[PDB]
Amino acid sequence: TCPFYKKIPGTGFTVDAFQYGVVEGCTAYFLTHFHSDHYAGLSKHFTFPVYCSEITGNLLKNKLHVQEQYIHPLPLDTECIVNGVKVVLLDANHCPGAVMILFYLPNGTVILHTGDFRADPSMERSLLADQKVHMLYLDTTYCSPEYTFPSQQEVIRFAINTAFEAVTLNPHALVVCGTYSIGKEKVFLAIADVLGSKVGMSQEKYKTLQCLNIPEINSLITTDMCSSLVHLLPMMQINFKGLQSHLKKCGGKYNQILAFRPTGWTHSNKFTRIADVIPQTKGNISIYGIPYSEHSSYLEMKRFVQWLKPQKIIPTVNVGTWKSRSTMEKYFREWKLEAGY
Ligand code: NI
Repeated sequence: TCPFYKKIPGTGFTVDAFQYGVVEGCTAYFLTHFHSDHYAGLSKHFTFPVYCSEITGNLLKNKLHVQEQYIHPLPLDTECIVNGVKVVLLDANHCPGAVMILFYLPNGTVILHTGDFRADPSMERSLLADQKVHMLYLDTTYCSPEYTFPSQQEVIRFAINTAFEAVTLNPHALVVCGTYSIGKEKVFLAIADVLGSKVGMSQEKYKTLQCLNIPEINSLITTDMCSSLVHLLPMMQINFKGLQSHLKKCGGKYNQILAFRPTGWTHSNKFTRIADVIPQTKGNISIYGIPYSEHSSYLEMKRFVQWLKPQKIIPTVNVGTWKSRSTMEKYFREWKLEAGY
């Protein structure tokens, strides 16, 4: 049964609610982004209207085989009427195709659902600037002050410089990047660009990348692994055993691997600066954990909410424990007392 924090009051609408069967009273199912915890339940047998971005709709059609007649893609930054209710989709600064949804209720209430997002000051000059928001359904993944991490730009600077140094010292090194979902494509695209290489990957991953409207993508990726010195592999294979095995496969074209695991936050963030990050090494294999996040840090979250000044906050992440919920409620009250709303 569908939890309350997935229902939009005063509408027939749900958000990211595909794993509960037919939801009573739902006339339109919104999908914020193509991550498995959010799409869980969709397939070619789904026959209700799905509302989403163009990119998300490309992935629904090609990867999950949802029939075309039930996919309703909306343009971003554009007032649209869905089942008699004005909505707007906004870029969430998460993975490709990810949106926040603004709902203008018939009674005058305005609701923002962030989906998953990485708050940014650029959001303070979207269509959010133009009116008041009563209720915020908030991605609270990293809602605690211990969650610090660098900008995406500093992380990519570290990765490009690390990869370029290693391959210039040893032209026979291979770079490997881990993946298990869409998102974080800048990691492997930026490294391949500095090296003058395409990114090599499986046919299934190539298929997924081809749904993403990334400009000049045919120039950047390939299924011909052997022509490429940046390879993508499943995240599970980014360990010394998995990488040793991969190095066998290239037929002694390569004699060293440098591998990247973009994680979110890890507690090496509470002690180490990005500048100071070092790999784990075994023989001719090194593995770097790099803190590339597509969710808000605590400080970014706090700045967004203190700017928006919502009347009520409904968390959408970490809601399963009383300790989590109490911690998050305490920070919401601090923010409101400090800013004066
Ligand atoms: Ni996500």
